[PDB]
Amino acid sequence: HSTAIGRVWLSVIFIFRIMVLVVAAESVWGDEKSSFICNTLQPGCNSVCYDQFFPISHVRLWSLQLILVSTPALLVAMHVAHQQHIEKGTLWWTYVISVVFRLLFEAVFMYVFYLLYPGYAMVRLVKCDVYPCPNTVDCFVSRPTEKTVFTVFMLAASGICIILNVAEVVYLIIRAC
Amino acid sequence: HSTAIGRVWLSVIFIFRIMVLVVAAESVWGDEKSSFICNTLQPGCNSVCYDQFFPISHVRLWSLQLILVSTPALLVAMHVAHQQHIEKGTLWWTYVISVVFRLLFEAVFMYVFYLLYPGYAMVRLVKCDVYPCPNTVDCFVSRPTEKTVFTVFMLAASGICIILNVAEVVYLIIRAC
Amino acid sequence: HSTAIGRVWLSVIFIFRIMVLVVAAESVWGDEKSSFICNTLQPGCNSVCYDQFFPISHVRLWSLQLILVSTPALLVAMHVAHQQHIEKGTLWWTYVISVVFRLLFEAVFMYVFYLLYPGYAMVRLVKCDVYPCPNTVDCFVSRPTEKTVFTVFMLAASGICIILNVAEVVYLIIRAC
Amino acid sequence: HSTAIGRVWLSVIFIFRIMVLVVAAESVWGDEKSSFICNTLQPGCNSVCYDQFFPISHVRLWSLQLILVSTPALLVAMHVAHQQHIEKGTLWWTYVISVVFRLLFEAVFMYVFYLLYPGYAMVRLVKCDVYPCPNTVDCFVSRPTEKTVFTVFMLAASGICIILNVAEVVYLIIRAC
Amino acid sequence: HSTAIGRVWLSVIFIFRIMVLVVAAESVWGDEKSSFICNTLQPGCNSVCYDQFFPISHVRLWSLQLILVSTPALLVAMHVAHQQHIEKGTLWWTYVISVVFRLLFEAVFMYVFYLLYPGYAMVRLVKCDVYPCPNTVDCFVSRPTEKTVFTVFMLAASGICIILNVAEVVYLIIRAC
Amino acid sequence: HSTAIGRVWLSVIFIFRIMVLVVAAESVWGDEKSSFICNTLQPGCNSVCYDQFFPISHVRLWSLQLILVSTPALLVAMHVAHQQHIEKGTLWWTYVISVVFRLLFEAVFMYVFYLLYPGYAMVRLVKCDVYPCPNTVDCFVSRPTEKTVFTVFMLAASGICIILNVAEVVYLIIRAC
Repeated sequence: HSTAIGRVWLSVIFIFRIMVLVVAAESVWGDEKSSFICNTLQPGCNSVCYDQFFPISHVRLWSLQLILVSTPALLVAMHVAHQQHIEKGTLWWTYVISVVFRLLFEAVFMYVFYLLYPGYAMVRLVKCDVYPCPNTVDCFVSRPTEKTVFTVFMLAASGICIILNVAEVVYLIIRAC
Repeated sequence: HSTAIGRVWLSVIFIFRIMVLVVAAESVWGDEKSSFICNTLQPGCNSVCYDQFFPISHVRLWSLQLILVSTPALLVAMHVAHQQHIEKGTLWWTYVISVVFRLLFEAVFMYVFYLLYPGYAMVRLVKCDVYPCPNTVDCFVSRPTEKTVFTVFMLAASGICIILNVAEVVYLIIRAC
Repeated sequence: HSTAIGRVWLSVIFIFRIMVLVVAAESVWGDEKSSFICNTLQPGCNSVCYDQFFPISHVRLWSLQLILVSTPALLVAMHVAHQQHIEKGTLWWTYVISVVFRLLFEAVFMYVFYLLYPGYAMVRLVKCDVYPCPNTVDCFVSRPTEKTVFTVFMLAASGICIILNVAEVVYLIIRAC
Repeated sequence: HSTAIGRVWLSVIFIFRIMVLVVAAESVWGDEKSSFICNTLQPGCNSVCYDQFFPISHVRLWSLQLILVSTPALLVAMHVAHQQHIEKGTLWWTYVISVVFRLLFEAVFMYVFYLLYPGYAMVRLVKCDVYPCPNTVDCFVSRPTEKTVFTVFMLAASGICIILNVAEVVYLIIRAC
Repeated sequence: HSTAIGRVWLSVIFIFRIMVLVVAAESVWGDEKSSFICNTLQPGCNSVCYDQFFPISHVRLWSLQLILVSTPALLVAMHVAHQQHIEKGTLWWTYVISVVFRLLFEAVFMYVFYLLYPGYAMVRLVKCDVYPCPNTVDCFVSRPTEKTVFTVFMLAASGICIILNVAEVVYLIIRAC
Repeated sequence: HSTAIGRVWLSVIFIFRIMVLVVAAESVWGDEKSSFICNTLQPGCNSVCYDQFFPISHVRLWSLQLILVSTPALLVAMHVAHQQHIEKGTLWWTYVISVVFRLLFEAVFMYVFYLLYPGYAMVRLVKCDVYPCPNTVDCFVSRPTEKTVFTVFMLAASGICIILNVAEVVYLIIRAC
């Protein structure tokens, strides 16, 4: 019932994103806070500086994005199961709405990533002047390069997903006409 | 036998809550106590201050809420299985009672969350004057911003669940009349 | 073959107890010993004080109670399978004996909990004077409030199980007469 | 083909032992070495004293005992599967030999437990004079009381298994005559 | 439909690589950063030196390589499932393209491994002069020999995979002619 | 198609080895490096001494041995599946070659174990004079006795496997004649 190009490629990219996120969360981001250390004797400086520079981790943002993108499909599948229960083209329009919602969810999460972390690259040293840290202190980020590489992978996959969703919408519209 | 709107949407929101809780418990709240540090030399100040400011963690409250909400459905399913065994509209009234009980459980857990943690936001610094901490000491909370974001997500999902349960009850009453 | 009220409610409460124990063991009681600290310079004081005040953890007692309660049912199921193998009301009396044994196991574990930990509430500070700790030292318990809440939940569930088992026995006796 | 009393009771006790061992290994014995501390400034004293007083942990001995007891049954099942393949009372004698081997394995492991750890109870303080510890030093054992309780449980279960195996052998001999 | 030699040998080598990577990631590379220590009093020297000498771990590179190699096959299987859905030699050419893409992915990952880590062997001591480390400091790598052995295993397996893919392409071309 | 004695006994011993390795890896060898401490103030001495005395852990060697022994059987099973696909005594000779390869893999791993760790027993104290450790320092090995016991178990099982493989080859040759 769905288009040929859409489902297969979207599922493959989604599985790739899930695998990459699993690897990165299991390994790369495990000690992002425990090994985060600042050059100071001020108690509590490490925690406040980490909170200031990492309001929410990249892994958590990616997990939330994947969940939000998935629940359209779960809702559509539940509605299809309910239709089957009733049995014992509004479905097409519902599928279009779900695809559109997935596209907006991806775009919103990309914009949030841009707002929170301008730039894909992660730096080794950050300057933190948040209370109670006196003046400005230097803090050091765990595995900036590996995190940058995984961030690039996730952003490229998300952009590919966005383009694929747009192409799927265009193809479905052409099918309608 | 049940209403069209209710089961699908409630199940989707419940699965979303489960996924969010799994992510947050696995990652965000893991080091809520180990990295909780106060600015003092008093032994035992950290533990008593953490206990005073976090009588029970947000993750544990959400887990208890999900279990309490779930066991109505488990009890109804067990009763249905027992009815099937007997085979080898009291069921409708039992379903209404279970939905009502789920609604009250959600409302009670929301009220408990309001009582224990007034306000969704978590602060970086807390003032603790609990024995044996001398005078008032400053203590620093791990990942206040990420915890605030996840708390907002869970509260919004719980409110949506409450509204959906109320709408389901109203729809079932309209069906009765 | 069994009573209507008994099996469903007992299974629901048992599953609730299992879920609560899983959550508490995974989260609440993980650092009960590592974060247990006393105010002293005496080596080995922490370990002996923890052993004196926690001969066996609440989680371990609950796990042992659940296993002991379960093995009646496992033995009855194995005997039923053996009867099926023989095929290729002594069963009723065996079921009554198993229910009675479960009731006594619950009562004995409740009495043991009363003996070891008089009172549901857990205190923040304990006074320990066990060798080699000099005079009396103060030791601080991790998460007393959350542990108290979970203890209350488990005790209420166990009491409900005891009452349900007694009611099941009475109903079965009435069926006999 | 087997006796009525034997298989069911032996399987129930074996499952009980497995559950108890799982709980104890997951929880009780996790920090047996990390929290093992001696009252000395000598480097390496903790490790040598722990090795001297715990050549092999109770959990590891129980795991080895369970594996050794199990592999008779696994070998018998594999031989039965091979007989089925051949199809596409030597079996009785093989079953007797397997039961006898299980009985000797249980007895040997009980004797090893007696040799290594005379007495079920675990003490809080041990006196260690192993090189390079100077003179005699005091070392403190983690959770002696809980370990003693679990040791008592495992020893009682093992003794019940031994008695059950002996009774099964006697019953099978009576069947032969 | 596929060649005799290719699928079986490629699957066996892929499973071998997966098993080796699982073992190494679980055990060898767990403490690559936590036990990475430099001989200095400069705060943050350890983290920057580890980032400089390990931009991305060997385990993460191998995981990414395996995922990238796998997704060709997953995409081909999804396309085959879509063809089956349509049912309710373009496939040959698609299989050739997927095999070619796997070969290039293996070659690119081998070249990346050569660029990042010239030489299979890992050294015990590295010289790090990255800010803020003053002058040049010595840092010590955890388990260089075991990591070297596992690196040799993975590189040999990857080379065997490359040769097997080339042979499969040649055999398929010969089949075409 | 295979011999009666071979498959059953080899599978039983292989499963026993897998279980023992799982237990030992989960428990005994977990802190082989973290608790490895030398008597010195030299930074990096612990890591270089551990690398010098443990180039690769016993658990990792056993895991590699089991994987290498297994992949013959996996390759043979894959070839059998391919033969089944073709359907939709070269197999005997392939089975002999696989058994021979397993025997050589076991022998080679035994020889490697002899080379790396002469003697089954593990000592408490080792003398390390590897740079940058000044002169000779004493280092202490975690759980030498338990590791020795598990090493003896694994070596005995491996020797039994070697003898069983040789006997299987002899029996198959006798079958050929």
